[PDB]
Amino acid sequence: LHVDVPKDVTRPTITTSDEPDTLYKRLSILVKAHDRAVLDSYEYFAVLAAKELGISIKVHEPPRKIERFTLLKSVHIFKKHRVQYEMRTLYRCLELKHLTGSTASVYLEYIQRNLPEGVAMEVTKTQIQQLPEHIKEPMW
Amino acid sequence: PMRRKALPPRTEKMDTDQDWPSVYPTAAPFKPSAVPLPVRMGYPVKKGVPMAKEGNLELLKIPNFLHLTPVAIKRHCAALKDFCTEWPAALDSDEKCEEHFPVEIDTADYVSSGPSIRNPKARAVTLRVKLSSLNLDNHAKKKLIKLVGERYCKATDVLTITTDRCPLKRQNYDYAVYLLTVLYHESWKTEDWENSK
Amino acid sequence: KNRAARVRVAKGNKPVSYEEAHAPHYIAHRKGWLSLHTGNLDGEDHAAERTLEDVFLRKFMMGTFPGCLADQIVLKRRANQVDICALVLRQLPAHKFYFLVGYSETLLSHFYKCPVRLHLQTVPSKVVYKYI
Amino acid sequence: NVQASRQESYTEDFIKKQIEEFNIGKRHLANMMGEDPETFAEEDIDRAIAYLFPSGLFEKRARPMMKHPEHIFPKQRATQWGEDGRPFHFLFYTGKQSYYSLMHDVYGKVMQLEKHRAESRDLIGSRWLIKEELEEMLVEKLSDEDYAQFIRLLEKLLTLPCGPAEEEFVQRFRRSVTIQSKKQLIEPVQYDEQGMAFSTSEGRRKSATAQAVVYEHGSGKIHVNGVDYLIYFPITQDREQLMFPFHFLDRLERHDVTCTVSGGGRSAQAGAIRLAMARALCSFVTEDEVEWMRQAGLLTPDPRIRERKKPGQEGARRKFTWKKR
Amino acid sequence: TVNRDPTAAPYVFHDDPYLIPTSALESRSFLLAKKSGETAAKFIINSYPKYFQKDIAEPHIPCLMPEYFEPQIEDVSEAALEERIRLRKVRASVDMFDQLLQAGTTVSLETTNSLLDLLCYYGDQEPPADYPGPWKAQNNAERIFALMPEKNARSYCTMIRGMVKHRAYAQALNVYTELLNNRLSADVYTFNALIEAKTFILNEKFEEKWNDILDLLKHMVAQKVKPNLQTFNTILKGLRKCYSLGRIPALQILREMKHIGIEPSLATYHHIIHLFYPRDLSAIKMPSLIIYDIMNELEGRTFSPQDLDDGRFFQLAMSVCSSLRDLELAYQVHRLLNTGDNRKLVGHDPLRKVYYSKFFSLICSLEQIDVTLKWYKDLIPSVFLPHYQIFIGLLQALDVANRLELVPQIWKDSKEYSHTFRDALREEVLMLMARDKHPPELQVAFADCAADIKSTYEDQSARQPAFDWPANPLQYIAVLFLRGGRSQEAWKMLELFKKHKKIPRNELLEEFMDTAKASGSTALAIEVVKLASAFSLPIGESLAQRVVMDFTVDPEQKEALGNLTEL
Amino acid sequence: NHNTYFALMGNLRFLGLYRDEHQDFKDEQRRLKKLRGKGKPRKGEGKRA
Amino acid sequence: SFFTKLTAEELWKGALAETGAGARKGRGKRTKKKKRKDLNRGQIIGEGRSGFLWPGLNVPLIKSGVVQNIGQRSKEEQQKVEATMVEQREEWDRKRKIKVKRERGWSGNTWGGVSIGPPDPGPNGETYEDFDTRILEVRNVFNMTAKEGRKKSVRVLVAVGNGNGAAGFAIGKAADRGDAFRKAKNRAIHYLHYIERYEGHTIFHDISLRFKRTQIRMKKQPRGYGLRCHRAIIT
Amino acid sequence: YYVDWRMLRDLKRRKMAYEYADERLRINSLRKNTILPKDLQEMAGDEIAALPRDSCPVRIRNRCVMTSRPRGVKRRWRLSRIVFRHLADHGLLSGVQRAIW
RNA sequence: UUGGCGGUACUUUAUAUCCAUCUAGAGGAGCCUGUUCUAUAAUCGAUAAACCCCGCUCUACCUCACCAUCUCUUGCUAAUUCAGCCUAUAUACCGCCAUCUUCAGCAAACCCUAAAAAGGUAUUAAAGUAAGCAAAAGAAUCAAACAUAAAAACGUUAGGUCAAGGUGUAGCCAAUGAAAUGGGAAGAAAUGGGCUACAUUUUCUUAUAAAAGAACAUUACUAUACCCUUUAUGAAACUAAAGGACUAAGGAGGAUUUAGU
Ligand SMILES: [K+]
Ligand SMILES: [K+]
Ligand SMILES: [Mg+2]
Ligand SMILES: [Mg+2]
Ligand SMILES: [Mg+2]
Ligand SMILES: [Mg+2]
Ligand SMILES: [Mg+2]
Ligand SMILES: [Mg+2]
Ligand SMILES: [Mg+2]
Ligand SMILES: [Mg+2]
Ligand SMILES: [Mg+2]
Ligand SMILES: [Mg+2]
Ligand SMILES: [Mg+2]
Ligand SMILES: [Mg+2]
Ligand SMILES: [Mg+2]
Ligand SMILES: [Mg+2]
Ligand SMILES: [Mg+2]
Ligand SMILES: [Mg+2]
Ligand SMILES: [Mg+2]
Ligand SMILES: [Mg+2]
Repeated sequence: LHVDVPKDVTRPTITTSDEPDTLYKRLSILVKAHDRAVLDSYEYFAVLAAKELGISIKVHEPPRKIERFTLLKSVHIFKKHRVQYEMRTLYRCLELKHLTGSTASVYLEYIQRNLPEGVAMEVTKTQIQQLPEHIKEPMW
Repeated sequence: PMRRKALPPRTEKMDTDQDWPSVYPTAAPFKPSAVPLPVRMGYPVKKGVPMAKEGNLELLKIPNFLHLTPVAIKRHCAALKDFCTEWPAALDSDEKCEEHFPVEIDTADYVSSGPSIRNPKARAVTLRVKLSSLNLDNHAKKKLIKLVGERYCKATDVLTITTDRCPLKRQNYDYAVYLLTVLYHESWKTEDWENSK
Repeated sequence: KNRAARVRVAKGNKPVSYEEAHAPHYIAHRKGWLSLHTGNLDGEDHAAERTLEDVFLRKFMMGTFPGCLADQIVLKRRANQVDICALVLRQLPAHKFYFLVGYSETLLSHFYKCPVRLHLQTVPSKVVYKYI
Repeated sequence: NVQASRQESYTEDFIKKQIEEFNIGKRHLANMMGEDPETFAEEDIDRAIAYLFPSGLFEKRARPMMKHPEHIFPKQRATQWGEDGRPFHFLFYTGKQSYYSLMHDVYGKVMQLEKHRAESRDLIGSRWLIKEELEEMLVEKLSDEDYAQFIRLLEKLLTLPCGPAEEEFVQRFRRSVTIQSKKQLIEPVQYDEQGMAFSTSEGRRKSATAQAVVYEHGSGKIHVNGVDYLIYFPITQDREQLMFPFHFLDRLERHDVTCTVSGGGRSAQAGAIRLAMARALCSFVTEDEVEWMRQAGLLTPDPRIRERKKPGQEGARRKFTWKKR
Repeated sequence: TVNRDPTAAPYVFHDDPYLIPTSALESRSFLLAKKSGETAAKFIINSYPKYFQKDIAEPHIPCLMPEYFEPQIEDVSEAALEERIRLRKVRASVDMFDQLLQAGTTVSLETTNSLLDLLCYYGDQEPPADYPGPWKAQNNAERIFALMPEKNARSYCTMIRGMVKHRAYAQALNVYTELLNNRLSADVYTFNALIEAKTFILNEKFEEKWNDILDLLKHMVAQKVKPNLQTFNTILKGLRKCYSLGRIPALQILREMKHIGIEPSLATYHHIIHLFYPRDLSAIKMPSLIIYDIMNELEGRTFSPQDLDDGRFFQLAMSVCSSLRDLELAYQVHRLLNTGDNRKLVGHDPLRKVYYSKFFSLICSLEQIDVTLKWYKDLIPSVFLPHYQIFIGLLQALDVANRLELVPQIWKDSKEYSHTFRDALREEVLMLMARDKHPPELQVAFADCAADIKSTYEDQSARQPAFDWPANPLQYIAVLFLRGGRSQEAWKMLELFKKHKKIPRNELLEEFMDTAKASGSTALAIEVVKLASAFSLPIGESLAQRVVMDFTVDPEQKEALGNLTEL
Repeated sequence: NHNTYFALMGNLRFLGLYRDEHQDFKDEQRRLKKLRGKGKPRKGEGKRA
Repeated sequence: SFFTKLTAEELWKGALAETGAGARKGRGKRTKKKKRKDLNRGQIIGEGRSGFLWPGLNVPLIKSGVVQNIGQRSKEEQQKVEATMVEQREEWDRKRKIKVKRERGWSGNTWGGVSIGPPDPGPNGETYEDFDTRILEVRNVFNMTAKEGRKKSVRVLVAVGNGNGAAGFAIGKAADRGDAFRKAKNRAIHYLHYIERYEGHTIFHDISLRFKRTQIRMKKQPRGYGLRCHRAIIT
Repeated sequence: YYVDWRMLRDLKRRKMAYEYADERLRINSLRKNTILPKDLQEMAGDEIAALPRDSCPVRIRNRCVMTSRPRGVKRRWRLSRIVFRHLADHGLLSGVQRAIW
C-alpha cells in the first residue's frame, strides 16, 4: 500500500501471570521428511526464527533411514520376477537450550504452524525443577 | 454465448518495491498468476527448455516457502518477541542448573498430519535425578541403589524412572514423582531384616 | 515388457503431459509425488487411512468436475487441514466454479471431519509436454 | 501429413523479451529475499530459488530454475539468407557452410606455407578438441569422418613452417590437458600436551572403520581399542597386516600407535587399521617414500565391498537352479 | 504484520485470472453462487445424516456434524413442549401446549413464558427458512396469554415486545397499561420497545409527543430501571423525522448519555449527523460544523459492535464530507476507519461501495494528480471494483492536471472492469485525446489507443445485427489516425460516414484536406469532395475550388472533379 | 464403510452433483441389452418353473 | 462397491478390444463390431434423475431480481425433461448412420476411376483446386519378412489433370491406404505433362505405339465422336 | 455394498469379536493360570466354547479393502500387492518410490 | 523379386560361455516341499525353453472358491420386474507380466529409380535426407570411479492371468444365487526343487571362532522321520518349538546335468 496504511494495528493481549514459569534445559525438535531440500529450507526458517527471538540453537543431521520391501510384479505366477519399493526418511534435529516455558510455546507454535506438508515433528522437551518438598527433608 | 476471457496476470501490476509479505501472507499453493518470477521446472525435452510456470503441475507439487521469506520471518519474530520471557541469567551453565534444579523431566510431543491429534507415545514420561543431589546417608544410598536395579547408572550416578503405565501424561508425570518419594523415604527407613545382610 | 503406468509410443500424434510421459522409475527423480502427508515416514501411523482418503478424494473431484480437470489433482495435508490443488480447464462459466468449490469443500469437510480447501488454477487448454 | 508440434525456433525479439522478463524477475527475487538488486548475482539467484521452491528430485535438470535466457534457451543458427533470398555465405549450398568454410581457410594456409618454402612442439600437454567441442565452435553437427579429416589437415599445417599467425590459429583448436595429480596428501603433524609429535588418519575396509594415531617416537607399541595388538588380534594374518606399513619403510620399533577400530570382522578391522596407519605414517616419511607406499598398495582404499542380493536368484551372482527338462 | 495486497482481489474471490470478478455484478453473483453451493452441501448433509455420522476427528469437532431440528420426544409432557420451544417450532409447540391444557397437566409459568417468547418474537409464524406479517387479533400468542392462570412481569413484557416488533404499536401500549395496573415492573428492553412505539405513531403535536416519550423515561426511574445504549439510540433514531426541531433535544441526549456513563457508539453519532446534516438540505449556504467536532472526539478511538446501526456511520460521514467538499475531513474519517479494527464497521455490500465511491470521487476532484494515482492503485481493485462514472472522474482529473499521457493506460484498466463496450466511457477517452494537438510521440501513443477503441466498435458491429456508430466517436477516431501516422486508415474510415449516414463535420473535412496537401495526392483530395457532395454540405464546393489551387489537376481529374463539383 | 460410499455417491448422482462414468456406461449397456430381449427375468418367472 | 469403479476411458478401451492381439493380426471377419460412444455428450452439469434444481449450477442464480433457492421439478415436469433428452439422444444416433453419397468408379467394389480430390497445397500456398485426381489401380502387394511374415502394403496408381491439357501420374506406396493416396496424389503433381490438343478436343494426328508389351492405337476423330477407349484412357 | 460376500462375512466377524472381547478376556483369564481350582478352569473352558464362533478373533482374515484379496496384502496400507502397485507406480502414495540400489 | 531353409561354402565370433580350463553342487541316502499319477463324495489356475516352495511375503475353524447335509427367496445399496453369480469364452479385452532382451532396432514425413514385387552405401564418397521412441546420456546404491541395480522401443509365442479388480458377448434368477454345520482322505508310486548327513579341514565341552581337554567304527559319525513328554498360540493342536529315549539308512553318489569371472 502506497498511501493507505493502517494507523494503530490491534495487537493480542499478553497478561503476565503470578505463576512461575517452566524452565526447559533442552528442547530437541526432530523433523522428518522424504525430501532433503524441504528440510534445508525448513532448517533455514527455524534457525533464522530462533536467532531473531534470542534462542540458542544447534543443528545436526541424524543418519537417514531407507525401508525397502519386495512385491510380486505379475498378477499371476512368474514368481522370480519382482518389483521393489522403498521409502526414504531424512532427519534434521534442532537442539534448543535454556528456554523458558513462554518462549518455548510461542516458538513451537510459530514453527509448527509453518511445518510444510510431508514433514513430521517430534518435540522432546526436557524440564528442570526443584526436588519435591517431602524429599527435601527426610521424615520417618 | 461468447466464452469467458481470462484477465491478464496480476504480476504485471506488481512493482519491484512492493511489500511481498502482503502478497503471500500465509502458506498457499504456487499461483503462476501471483508469483512475479520467470521460474521454470521440468526435465527438458531434447532441443527444449524446462516447462514454464503456467500450467506446471511440478511447481504445484512443491511445498514452497514463498510465505516464509527473510523479510517476513524478521517481521514476524518482531511481533512474537512480546510473548517470550527471559531465562534466568544466573543459570549460565549446565552444572549451575543441576545445583538448583536437580530433577529432569522428559516429555515428548508429536506433530503429524491427519484428522486425529492422538499419538500413544505422548503419555510416556521420564524422570532423571542424580543421587548426589539427593541427601542420602551411606546406608540410604546403598538401599536406594539396590531397590532401583538397572535404573541406576554407576558411571553417571543418574537414576532414571520411566513411567508410561497411566493413560495421560499428567498422571504419568505425577507417578514418577511419587516413585521417587517412596524410594527416597524407604531408603532411609531401616528394617530389622537388613541387619542380616 | 513392463506395462505399469507407461503411456506407449504410437506415431508421434499422441499428446502426453509431463506427468504421463514419465514412467514409475522416474518417481523421485524427474517427477514428484501427487500426495504429500506424513503417514509413510518412519515410525508414523495411519498410512492406510490417508491412502484410502486419497483414493476417494480423487474419484470425487473427477465426478464433481466432469471433463473440467486438465491434470491429476495434488493433495497437501498440513496438521488436520486438507488442500486440493487441481488444474481445471476453462470450460465452465465462472459462477459455476464458485458453486462447485463451495459445495465440494463443505461436503468433504463434513465427511472427513477436517477443514478442506480447494485451490483451482485455470488453464486455457491441457499442457502438452511432448508428442509421442 | 505428420502432425506434431514443430520446433519453436526462437527469434531475436523472442529472446529479447525473455531477457527483459528475466531482468524484471531478478528485481522481484531480490526484493523478496531482502537483498540489493544491483549486487544480486546468478549465485544468489540459485540460492534464493532453492529456498523458495525446495525440490528433492535426484536429477537436477528437473528442479525449478530461474536462469538467464542465454543459459536455458539453446542458441540457434540464425537465418542463412535475406529477404531477397540470396544466402549470406558463398558456401551455403554445401549444407555444412561452417565446416567447409573452415576447411577452406586451413587449406589456403597450407598452400601458402608450401609455396613460400624448427621444432614443432611449441605447445605440450595439449590435446585436439573433441568432436563435441568442434561442433560447438562451428554451431553445426559433424560426422566422425568430418572430424577426422579436419584433424589430418590441421596436422599437416603444423608439419610445415609456421609463422606466429599459424601457431595462434592451431591454438584455437587445442584444449589444455589437465593431468590429475595422483599423489598423496600429507597429513598435519599435531603436538600433544607432553609435546610429542603425532599424526592421525582414518581408514575404511569393508564395513570397518579405524582412526590411527601414529607417534613420531616410539618402540613399536601398538594398542587397538585400548588393548594390545597381540591380544586384540590373536590371528597371525591380522598382525602381519599391521606389520606391512612399518616393515615396508624399515621403520619397525620406531613408532607408537594408538588405534580405534569399530565395525566389521577380524580381517576387515586389521585392513582398516593398516590403511589408517599408512596415511598417518606419511607425515613422518620423505616424499619419495610416500610414492613408494602408494605404488605398493598401502595408501589405496580397497573398494571391494559386499554386493547386494538380487530377487529371483539365490545370491548376488548365484542363480537358482535351472530346473531339469 | 501483513497488509492488504493492492494488486489482488478480495480474499473471498478465487485467485485465478479466469475466476477474478471483473465487474461489481459478478462480485455479488460469484459470492451468491458460492453461498448456493454451501447450502446445497448442507442440505445433503442434513437430509442424509447417516452418511455423515462417522467421527474420526480428535478432538471432536461439533460444527462438522449433521444437525437435527425436529423434536425427538414423542410423549406429550411439559418436557416435550420445552424441547419444541428450544427448537423454536411455533405451530408444533402450540399444538402440544393446547394438548397439555386439554389433559390439564400442570405447566410451569417459566415454561409458559418460553412459549410466549417464541410466539411473540416470531409473531405466530414458523421461522423463515429455505428448502426444496402484522399482529393478528385472533392468534395463538394472545389466546395463550389469556389462558395463562398465573401471570408475571415477564409475561406482559414479552407481549409488549412482540407486538411492537410486528407493528402492533397501539395494542402494545394497552398491554403496558395492564402491567401498571397489576403493579408489576418492566425491564429495560420493554421500555425501549415502548419508546419505539410512541415515535412510530404519528402524534398531531410534537410537544405532546415529546413529553410522552419523556414520561416513559420518568417511569424508568420510578421503577429503578436504568437505561442502556439502545434506549438512547432509539430516541435519536425517532428524532430524525423532525430535523428542524430535533437539534436541541438531540444534543441534550448525548450530554445525558455521558453523565449516566453510557458510552456513545458509532450508531449514536450516525443519528446526530442525519439530524444536523439533512440529505435534502436546501440551506447549503452555511452548513453545521458538528461533524468536525465529532471526528475530533472520536480521533484514535477503537469501536466494537454495540448497536445495529454502527455500520451506517462511516457511509454517512463520507457523504457529509463530499457535500462540504472538505478533503481534510475525508482523511480524518478514513483515518478513523483504519485505527484498530474499525474497518469491520464500514458497512455491508450496499454501503461499502458507497463509502469508497464517495471517497475516491472526492480525492480525484480535490487532490493532486500524483496523490490521486496513489489512492487509485491502492483502492482499486483490492477494495472495490468501481463503476464507469469513477473512471470518467479520473480521466477528467488527468485532463485538469495536463497529464493526458496516462489516458491510454486508464483505458487498459477500464477493460478489466467490464467497461470495454461502455459508450459513455469510450466517448470520453477519445474526446480528451483528440481535444488539442500534441507532440509526435504522444500523438502516436494516442493513435494506438484510438485503434483499440475502434476495435470495440468494430467487434460490437459484427456481433450485433443492428449497430449505429455514434457521430462523435467517428470524428475523434479519424482525427487521431491522421495526427498519428495512421492516415491510410483514416481514408478508409472516411467511407464509414456514408455507410452509417453520419454527417461529417466541417472541421474534420478541412483537416483531411490539409493532410492531402502535404501528401500531394490529388486523388485523395478529390475523395474528400466526393463525401461532401453526398451530404450536400455547402463547404464542399469551396473545398473543391481549394483542391483546384492546391494541386495540379490532370485533364482526366478535371472532368472527374467537375462532375463532383456539379454534384 | 463401503455402504456409506456406495450409497452416498449414488444419491449424489441422482441429485445431479456427481457423474458416475462407470454407472452411465452400465446403464446404457442394460438399455441396449433389454432392447435385444436379453434383459433380466422377473423373479419367480425364470426359464425353469 | 464405489472403489471398484473405473473411468470411461478404461471401460471403452477394454470393451472395444481394439488394442487386443486378435485385431492386430486380423483374425476376425469384423461384423457387428461395438461402436464407441461418449456418454457425457448431452449431460449438463447439475442435472440428476431426481430433478433437483440447483441455483448457480443448472438454473439461473437470480430470476426477475429474486435470489433463487433449491427446488425440485415435479414428477410430470421431470418426465418431460427426461423425454426431451431421449429425443436428442436418438437424433444424434440417426445422423451417425446418415452419409453423403460419392460417385462410384468403373465398378462398385473397385477403386479404379474414383475421384479423391485435388492435391494438397504446395510449399508457398500453391493451391491446386483446378486439378482433379483419379485412381487407376489399387493393389495389395506382399513382402515376406522374418519379423512379420507376409507383410502388406498399399500400392496406388493415380493420375491428375486440370482438364486443360496438363496431366500427370505417379505411384504411391504405404502400409495404409489413406497414406498411399496422399503420397501418389502429391507426387503426380510434380510430373505434369502438357498434351497438345487439336482445337481443344482431340489429338493432332493418329498415334500408334508399343510400350513394353502393351499396344495402343489412337485415332483422331471429329467433334461429337466422344471417347471410345479403354476405361482408363477415358479417365 | 461391499466388494464381495467374503468381505461382508469378514466385517461381521470383526464386529462380533469387538462385542465379545471383554467377555472372552475375562473368561479366558480364568483358564490361563495355575492358581485356581481345576474344576473352575474346566467349567470356564466350556463357557468360552459356548460363545458364538464368530466371536473368536482367529477367524478374522486381513483382506484388501479395495479388492477383498485374501493374500498378498500389505498390513500398513491394507491393500493387495496389485492395488498397491497401481497407486505407487502413479505417484499417488506419499513418499513411496521404486528401490534402485 | 522377397522371405524362409540348405547333411553349400568362406570370415567373425559367445566371456560364467559353444568347446577347453576352474570351484561347489544336483543325479545315490533320510527328510521338507511342488507337480504328475493313482485316487477321493470333495476346488481352480500355472504345467517345453518362458510350469513344477508357481498365484500362497503361506490352507487346523476362518481363509474357501470344493464335497455332503439343513435352511432362505426383494435376498449388503438411496432408488431400480431388481439384488446376486469364483457361471462359459485370456481365441473379445483393459489392467499387470513372461520370452527372444541390455537384442538393436521400430515407426513417421520427404526425396530418387529408362518402374519400383522393392531398393536407396562408397569419406580421396557414387542418392539419400531432416525429426521422434529405444539405446546412449542422466539419475539410484548419500565423495570419486568401476560395478550392481534400474532401464530396455516395435514386434515374436491367439504366451499367462475372466479366480486381484473391471468389463464385451452368451448363460442362471425357488438357483449356476445367499447362509449354517461337518468334511476336503490316501499313498511312498514316478518326478522337480530344497534341507540334512555320510565325518578327521571331523564329533562334544569351555571359550568364541584363538586355544585346550576328551571322542574317534559298531553303533564312533549319524533323522528337522515315527513315537514319548513339556512349553507357545488358539475357543479348538490337527500346528511350531524344546527335551527324552529309539535307532534305521547313509561309507561322497551311473548316464547326465546346474551355478559362479
Ligand atoms: K492381456
Ligand atoms: K517328492
Ligand atoms: Mg552363496
Ligand atoms: Mg455392387
Ligand atoms: Mg463379483
Ligand atoms: Mg489367519
Ligand atoms: Mg555354463
Ligand atoms: Mg535325491
Ligand atoms: Mg489356461
Ligand atoms: Mg476349510
Ligand atoms: Mg465351512
Ligand atoms: Mg458359487
Ligand atoms: Mg493370450
Ligand atoms: Mg539406459
Ligand atoms: Mg492361449
Ligand atoms: Mg468376476
Ligand atoms: Mg477359469
Ligand atoms: Mg576353533
Ligand atoms: Mg551317538
Ligand atoms: Mg492350551
